[PDB]
Amino acid sequence: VEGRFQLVAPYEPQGDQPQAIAKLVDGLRRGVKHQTLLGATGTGKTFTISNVIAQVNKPTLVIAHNKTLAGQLYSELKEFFPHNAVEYFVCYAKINDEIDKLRHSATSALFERRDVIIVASVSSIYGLGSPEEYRELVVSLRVGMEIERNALLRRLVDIQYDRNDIDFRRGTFRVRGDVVEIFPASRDEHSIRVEFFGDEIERIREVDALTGEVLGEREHVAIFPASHFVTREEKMRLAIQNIEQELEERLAELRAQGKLLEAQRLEQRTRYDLEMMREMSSGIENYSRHLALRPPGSTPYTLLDYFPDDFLIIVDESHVTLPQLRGMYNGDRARKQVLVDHGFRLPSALDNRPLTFEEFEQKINQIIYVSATPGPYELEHSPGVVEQIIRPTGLLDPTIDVRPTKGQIDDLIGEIRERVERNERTLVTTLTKKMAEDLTDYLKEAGIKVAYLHSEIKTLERIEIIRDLRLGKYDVLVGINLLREGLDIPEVSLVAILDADKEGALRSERSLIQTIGRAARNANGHVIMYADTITKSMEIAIQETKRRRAIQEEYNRKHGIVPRTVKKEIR
DNA sequence: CCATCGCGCTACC
DNA sequence: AGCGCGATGGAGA
Ligand SMILES: [Cl-]
Ligand SMILES: [Cl-]
Repeated sequence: VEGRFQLVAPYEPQGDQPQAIAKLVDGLRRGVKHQTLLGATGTGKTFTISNVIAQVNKPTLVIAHNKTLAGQLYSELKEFFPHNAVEYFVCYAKINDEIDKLRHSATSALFERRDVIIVASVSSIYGLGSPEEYRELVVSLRVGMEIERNALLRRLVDIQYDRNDIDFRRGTFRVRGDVVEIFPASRDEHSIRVEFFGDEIERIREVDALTGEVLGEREHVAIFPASHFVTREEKMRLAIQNIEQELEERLAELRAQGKLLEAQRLEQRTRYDLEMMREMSSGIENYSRHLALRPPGSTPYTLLDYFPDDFLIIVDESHVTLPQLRGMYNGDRARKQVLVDHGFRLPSALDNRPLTFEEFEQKINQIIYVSATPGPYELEHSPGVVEQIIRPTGLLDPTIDVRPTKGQIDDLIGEIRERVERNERTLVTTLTKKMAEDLTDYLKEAGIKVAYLHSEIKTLERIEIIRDLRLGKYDVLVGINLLREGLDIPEVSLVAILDADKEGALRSERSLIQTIGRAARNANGHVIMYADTITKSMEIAIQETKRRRAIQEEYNRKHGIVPRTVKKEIR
């Protein structure tokens, strides 16, 4: 590889992926800042993007709008680039430990090699100190280097590695006479064995700690700090002093106001935190601004800042991701402020925050937004769109009937019964938790095996219910707004949309396309809208569905593609 | 106004 | 593992 991406896949680009790839790549090479990939559900957008990443060879940040999508994209990208550094940067016993490790693998990789793709959630790009410091404080070790064992040990301690001769673990180092064995914070199962002859480095080896294999000799190795908030001792002392002076003034302020409970609470928690500013703390991010000695109101350091300046950003499901990004500042600021009011945190804790949307914009080099339904921001900043409509599988956008509200529930049930005999599944979407609840009984009353999906349901149980649906424990799934982007269930032939004309965010153009899209994974995919009116949003959804289907049907007969329902392994 | 998300605190265990 | 709190998309009083 040598710092270049190698896209590995069992197939090549198909349908209209080639032109999509070509346009985006061209756009990047001409210095176009914002671009948008208008890719229909099931056109392999991640593969399209991977080809794009592979050709331009920039360090890439992939931003998902939740952990589930981040996880999937991470595992997909790992398969696509098995010889490159695909990393995973999400927020927070051993599950916590694994996340800390993966975060460290991600940041250190940005300073080890160019061929790096990091998948992060939009909420998880924080919790970091200066990248300049992170790099500057590396312990760089070379063979031949004049250095004492005890001095190397001291330098490792200063960057937060613990001596631990008994345990064999991440973020520690072992000592046996002349051999020091370092486990980087970024590795669970790999260590660096450093061998001294007198006060000189005779040999450096990479070791597989699980298998015990010695993997090779190194002339040079780089050990990165075991925390992202490490600073030099002088800077650290001054941080401590600033924190102490701030605490004094706020404690006096709170007491002057007769908020003695709050003052007590603040003093107690802060002192406790300061206790471990000698010993090792948790929640240290709250002091980030003082630790960096930076001005009040300063933009925080983020994952974006660890990337080089010529990096690439991919925003997955951009229409949801960007508004989530936009609203985080005000949301976080308001929660933190009440914590400051009740004396849980110092006022400087407000500087431990997400970026404003404007700050995010300042940090962009080049960006590609990815959505089947791009938001207005994406369209306004991108010069038109790179459209991608033809599926390598041949599958077509579904057919749509509009049917009236009268006896709709009886109509739906009969329609569903036909699917069960065809061994096919159905998805239904109502407006409210109430109606969904009623409807799910109606169906249980009529003997239909059905499950109900709503916000109260939890990740692990959601997963279970999707799985059971695919397995055939259920034939129908009912929900409100969770039968949407991300949902990939090829056994679904029917998507029912109740109150399809009852306008709002739930029945917007954008939402209709997304919900319709759940029918685009089956060769017999069909959508029924239960409405007495054809609304404008409805009008546009149906027309766009029709337009795509027509183009795809022509394409399919020009090239002799047979729409095949993608068999997808059940996990 | 509704469904849904994610975040720290507290009342739990 | 559960509270209250403010986000969000888009029409509504
Ligand atoms: Cl010793
Ligand atoms: Cl534009």
